[PDB]
Amino acid sequence: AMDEKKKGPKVTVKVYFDLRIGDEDIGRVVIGLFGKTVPKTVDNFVALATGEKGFGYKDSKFHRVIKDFMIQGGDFTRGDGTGGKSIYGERFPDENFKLKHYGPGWVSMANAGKDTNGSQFFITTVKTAWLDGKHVVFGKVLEGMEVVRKVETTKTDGRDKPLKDVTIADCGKIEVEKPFAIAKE
Ligand SMILES: [Zn+2]
Ligand SMILES: [Zn+2]
Repeated sequence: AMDEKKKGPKVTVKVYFDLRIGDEDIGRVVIGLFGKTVPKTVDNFVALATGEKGFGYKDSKFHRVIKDFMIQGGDFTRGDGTGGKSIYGERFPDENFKLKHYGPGWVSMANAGKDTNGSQFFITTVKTAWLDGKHVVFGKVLEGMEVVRKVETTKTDGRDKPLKDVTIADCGKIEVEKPFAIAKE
């Protein structure tokens, strides 16, 4: 079917992450971001990817990895889930819950309760519908899901911490000339 009525959100800008496990380069993940749907949340993520406020994601780690669930990163101040901050302050409100965690590869803000978005985020590796309405969804992996899967399956300890650090060796913004809708899947 042509699915005119099933068009999802528009990708308005992209972010890339070049990842490492230990000292091994493992490839690039490209995330499409929904700047019409959640502009404030997208703008934060993009600025943290460029580093333009003087802090951000470069060389931070994915400190929590749960196979068949998600990979979590963005704590560039403490690397352990205790830190991070947004470009608006330590915390900012949940912008909206228009988007759901539709399937593998959706990108959503980590939080410690209502209105506690900072810099931490997660990339789902399955549909995580139980987070719908609680975590703000703002992007989807468009390229390099296989690289996400490498992280997903890295050995972890009993605290779900990778045994070897998984780091964002490089990151930045990629402009999108014409925004484009993707499927909610
Ligand atoms: Zn080595
Ligand atoms: Zn939660």
